[PDB]
Amino acid sequence: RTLADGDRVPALVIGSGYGGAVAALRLTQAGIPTQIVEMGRSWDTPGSDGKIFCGMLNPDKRSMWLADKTDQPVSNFMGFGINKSIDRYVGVLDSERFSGIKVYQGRGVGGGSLVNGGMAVTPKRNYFEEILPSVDSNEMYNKYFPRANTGLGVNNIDQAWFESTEWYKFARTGRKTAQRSGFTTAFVPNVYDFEYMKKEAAGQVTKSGLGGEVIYGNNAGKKSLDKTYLAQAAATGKLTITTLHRVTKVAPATGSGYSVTMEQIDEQGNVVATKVVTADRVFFAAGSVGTSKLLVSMKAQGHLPNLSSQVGEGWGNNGNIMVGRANHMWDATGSKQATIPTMGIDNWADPTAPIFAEIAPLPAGLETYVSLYLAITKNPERARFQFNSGTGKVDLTWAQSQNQKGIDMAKKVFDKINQKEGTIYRTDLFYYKTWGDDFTYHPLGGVLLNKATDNFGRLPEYPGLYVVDGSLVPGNVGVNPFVTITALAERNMDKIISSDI
Ligand SMILES: Cc1cc2nc3c(=O)[nH]c(=O)nc-3n(C[C@H](O)[C@H](O)[C@H](O)COP(=O)(O)OP(=O)(O)OC[C@H]3O[C@@H](n4cnc5c(N)ncnc54)[C@H](O)[C@@H]3O)c2cc1C
Ligand SMILES: C[C@]12CC[C@H](O)CC1=CC[C@@H]1[C@@H]2CC[C@]2(C)C(=O)CC[C@@H]12
Repeated sequence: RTLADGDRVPALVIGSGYGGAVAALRLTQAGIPTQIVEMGRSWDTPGSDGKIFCGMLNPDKRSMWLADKTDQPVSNFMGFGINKSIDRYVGVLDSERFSGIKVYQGRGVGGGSLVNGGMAVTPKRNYFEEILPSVDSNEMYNKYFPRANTGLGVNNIDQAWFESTEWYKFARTGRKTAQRSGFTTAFVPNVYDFEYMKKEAAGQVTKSGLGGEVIYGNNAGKKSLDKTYLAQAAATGKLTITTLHRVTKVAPATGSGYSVTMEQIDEQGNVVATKVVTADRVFFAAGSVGTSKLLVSMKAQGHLPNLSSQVGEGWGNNGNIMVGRANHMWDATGSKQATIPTMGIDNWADPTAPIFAEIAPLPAGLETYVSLYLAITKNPERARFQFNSGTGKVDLTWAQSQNQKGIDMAKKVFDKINQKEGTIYRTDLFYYKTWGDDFTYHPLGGVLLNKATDNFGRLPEYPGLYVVDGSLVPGNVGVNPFVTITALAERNMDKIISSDI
């Protein structure tokens, strides 16, 4: 059963996304009874319509975390994406507003794996060696990265099927125009079962990726963490998952261990109870934003006053920038679009315009002629979290203007394709904005490896406290982050379990 006030637990993992799922798997396999505390719900119970998740075409209360309206980056575009009113509910996608950026995050058992596009990319070794020089890259490349990819269930699309299917016409068009401008394109591996997708196209199985589902969950096909790491962790019989509990405070307990305060909420987000449990070891896996907010609050409120001054520093947005281009009539993108991106434009090696851009679907169900892109740029800008005395809240200092360096990098590539194709940008996808620069899907940093923590995620001032999630990464990895977070967690857990436990 779930955690009760007064309980004493060997290992408590806060959060159940990538870092938390790796921690839980490795701890329980080591034979350590482990409690995961997750603020969202378990997504294994059908809603009204008999399905677990809602699709993007007709979202309902299941879409958003405690909100009165849906929120998608593309709004009111040709019948698609219009924000509708919903009941407040513990829905799957949180659009967390800070002053200069909104951070999209998954909420529920599996964290971001529930809502993400499944793109599983291993960073370039050269860049990896440069941004994380304290990490033994041989171990990462010979062992931890492969371990992560295999554990996550990464697979590749059948390229012959890709070429023929109407569902990926948008990607073929995006590839064609990138290549005509001299840019390199690459297939991108994914945790979505591509064999299942072929059956979807054949009309043989329930459509998910071919049925307008992704950011509010996938009823089928996508290997979210509850199907991989967490299923394996639960299989040991040593895992307990406590859902609908938000951790609010961590402080040294008397005698040993740490007191963990949590708010139990009902499905409407009302706090129904407050509990305190004592844990010998605590693994922060609440995500780049969640972990940073917790540690910054704990330090500023005098609960963990000895934390490093580096706590809260070095947050980045993985240089996320979105943009859409108009194609001419002969470069249709298709009325049937898979929701799972499979193709990227890799220009990272170009020091003048270092970007990796995925060709994203805009599944509106009609021909829009739009090529949509999500670009990861090598934006050097960073921000920090800081506790605000007046409000009792943690603020993020990121300013929207800090995205300008990323836009300039992206522009260099997209302007070149626009010149070759004689096309213009769309300005109606995001308030007459061309560049989608006020949100990120990829928050990274805040509690940097070997800066705020030791070289393995330990908080040295408080033995037994560990950080295992995206807050460790220095703001940008040059590709979709989850494979990196998983592999880094794999590395750290290996050392912690072998050294500390
Ligand atoms: C819409 C979307 C699309 C994306 N697409 C891709 C993609 O295709 N490929 C890729 O590599 N990455 C992608 N990402 C990013 C990827 O999902 C994240 O990098 C990744 O999930 C971060 O892992 P994490 O373990 O750090 O934290 P998360 O996965 O964010 O998990 C944090 C967990 O902790 C829980 N939590 C938070 N605070 C508390 C608290 N105080 N108490 C209890 N529980 C708490 C949260 O509810 C959540 O379940 C995308 C993200 C989104 C949101
Ligand atoms: C690119 C991304 C977000 C990144 C994911 O990995 C894949 C993905 C699929 C559908 C896209 C979404 C961005 C926002 C979009 C464009 C919408 O608003 C509806 C469809 C959505």
